[PDB]
Amino acid sequence: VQLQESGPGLVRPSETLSVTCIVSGGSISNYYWTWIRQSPGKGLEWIGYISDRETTTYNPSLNSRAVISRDTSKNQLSLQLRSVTTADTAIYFCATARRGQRIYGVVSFGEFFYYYYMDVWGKGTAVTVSSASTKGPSVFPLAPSGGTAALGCLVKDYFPEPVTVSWNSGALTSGVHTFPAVLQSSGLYSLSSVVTVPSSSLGTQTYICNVNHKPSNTKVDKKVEP
Amino acid sequence: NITDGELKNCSFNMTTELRDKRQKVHALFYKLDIVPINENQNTSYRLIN
Amino acid sequence: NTRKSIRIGPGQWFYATGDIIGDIRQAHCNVSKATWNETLGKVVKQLRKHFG
Amino acid sequence: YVSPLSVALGETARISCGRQALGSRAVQWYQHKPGQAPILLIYNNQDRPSGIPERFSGTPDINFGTTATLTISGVEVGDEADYYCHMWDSRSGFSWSFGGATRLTVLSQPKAAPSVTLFPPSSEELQANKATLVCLISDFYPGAVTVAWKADSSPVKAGVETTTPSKQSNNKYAASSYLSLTPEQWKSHKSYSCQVTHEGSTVEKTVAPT
Ligand SMILES: *[C@@H]1O[C@H](CO)[C@@H](O[C@@H]2O[C@H](CO)[C@@H](O[C@@H]3O[C@H](CO[C@H]4O[C@H](CO[C@H]5O[C@H](CO)[C@@H](O)[C@H](O)[C@@H]5O)[C@@H](O)[C@H](O[C@H]5O[C@H](CO)[C@@H](O)[C@H](O)[C@@H]5O)[C@@H]4O)[C@@H](O)[C@H](O)[C@@H]3O)[C@H](O)[C@H]2NC(C)=O)[C@H](O)[C@H]1NC(C)=O
Ligand SMILES: *[C@@H]1O[C@H](CO)[C@@H](O)[C@H](O)[C@H]1NC(C)=O
Ligand SMILES: *[C@@H]1O[C@H](CO)[C@@H](O)[C@H](O)[C@H]1NC(C)=O
Ligand SMILES: *[C@@H]1O[C@H](CO)[C@@H](O)[C@H](O)[C@H]1NC(C)=O
Ligand SMILES: *[C@@H]1O[C@H](CO)[C@@H](O)[C@H](O)[C@H]1NC(C)=O
Repeated sequence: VQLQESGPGLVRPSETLSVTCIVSGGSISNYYWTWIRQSPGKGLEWIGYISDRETTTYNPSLNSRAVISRDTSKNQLSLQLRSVTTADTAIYFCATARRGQRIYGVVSFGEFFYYYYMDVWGKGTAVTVSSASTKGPSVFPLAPSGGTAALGCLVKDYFPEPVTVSWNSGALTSGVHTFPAVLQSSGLYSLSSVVTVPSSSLGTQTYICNVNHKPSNTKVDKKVEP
Repeated sequence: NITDGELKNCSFNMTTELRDKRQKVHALFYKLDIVPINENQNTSYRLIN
Repeated sequence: NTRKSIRIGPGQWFYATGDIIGDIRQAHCNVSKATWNETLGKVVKQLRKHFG
Repeated sequence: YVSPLSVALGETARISCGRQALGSRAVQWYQHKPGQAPILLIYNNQDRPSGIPERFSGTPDINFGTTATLTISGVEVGDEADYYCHMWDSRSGFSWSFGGATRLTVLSQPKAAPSVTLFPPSSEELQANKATLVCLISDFYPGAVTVAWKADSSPVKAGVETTTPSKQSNNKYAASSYLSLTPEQWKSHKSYSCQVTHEGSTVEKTVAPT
């Protein structure tokens, strides 16, 4: 089945967090749903899971700060981590949990135990916890010999991560390379995405870089020309 | 670490090869061979006999 | 089970129970229900010879 | 939480679980690539779901005194990732921790030459009273790369922002260098140069105000 997360991106500390997970490929009242996160410099931290009877079970290491609920009217999974600090900056994943029964003896004697394994995952959503407000990048066209030339867009000064860069929707797929962002000393991110374009195609074909800074949110269209 | 046992873990002070020296050792016992000492109740026990 | 020998006196060795290796499983006994029901029936035939 | 594991190109690699089961166990294995979603490799000690190639294997629980071990045989550059061991035994209870991660590193990869591309500050950036030089390095291995900037013939020390090396979709590292300047400092010098150093080799490109 398919899972996809949506999040506000960046919120000020000591308030309320709310993310959502839209399920696709199966029934939501049909499975055990769980949430996993991963902070920079830390491993995967299990948050909790909800049953098919809408009964929840959270990780005690979160100090009861998490609440999971189901919404069959929209087939969406929700997770609220409530009042968090800078240490909760992580990538939250929603996943499907299958419950297996490990039997090592007589069932009547309770000589068995349950285990949960996650087989279907989502791509995750980037969440940052800062005291500043978001900032939109002012991108600039990088104007363009071996038969090909370099063609990119300079996404400069934004906060926070990430930024999805596409070129001509589905037309430009290769070779399109979006380089990772850089954390400036001012607390602003910046990346660059170049495309290998032949020299003969310049002046005849048109190229645009679709910048998606969803956490801001921003959109700057730039028709790059030599 | 089971939530919701027929045997308890009981630690105690025991005499050694020497008289003045006393040791603290751990040993597993069954619940049927041990009754509480206070029934008030704490978690202190003794042997049934 | 494991045997945890702890000396409690000159030559006196008290053998206590150490940590159980593996799973905790209470003891039990299996009796064939087909055989027990059969045998129990053969008993009540002789019990009726003394109780009607 | 990171367990370093040095292996070569496709040798026999044994990933031992950090925790040892106290009784009958049910081990899960996860493959996590930085920036991607976790992938279920092995569930229930040895079973694997469909889509997992016959490379990942687990150790079964036949009551023997055998430690849980992730058996990956013949690693490629696409198996270079982190691995968690989810341990479930009858004695530890409900295990919420995935434990430490075993970060796999694949060596013996053919040496690749970095492809450098340098861009001058855009015209819309100059009118905004800003100026930045973007130096893009990619398609190189290993990740050890030293990037340096030079104005005319003197090395620039301040204003240089460089990213950390990181592999991409082609299993090769890529980096970026940003030298922020002012419109009066960009037009002051006749030329600037981004000089990178990879495996002792020194390549360099050059831009100039025009
Ligand atoms: C007195 O009698 C007691 C009662 O009969 C008896 O207690 C029994 O003891 C045995 C041995 O310890 C236990 O068997 C144990 O079973 C576990 C689990 O493995 C079992 O798996 C399937 C069920 O799971 C299936 O479904 C799930 C989804 O729900 C799937 O994910 C999973 O993959 C399976 O498809 C079960 O059908 C198996 O049985 C088949 O397979 C085996 C192996 O080929 C055959 O030998 C068997 O005849 C049958 O064809 C399998 O049992 C296992 O992991 C352990 O290793 C162990 O084998 C019993 O659970 C337990 N209770 C009962 C009611 O049987 C006492 O042992 C006996 N003696 C004493 C002294 O008390
Ligand atoms: C410890 O054992 C006692 C003995 O019956 C039991 O009543 C109690 O519930 C156990 N502790 C916990 C936390 O369950
Ligand atoms: C052992 O002796 C010490 C010191 O008197 C005491 O604190 C402890 O409670 C004793 N333990 C038992 C099990 O009696
Ligand atoms: C007891 O064990 C023997 C082993 O040979 C087996 O043949 C027999 O069926 C068992 N009986 C029961 C009641 O488990
Ligand atoms: C015992 O045997 C009788 C005779 O076949 C049968 O009717 C009855 O159901 C059996 N009871 C059990 C417990 O097997």
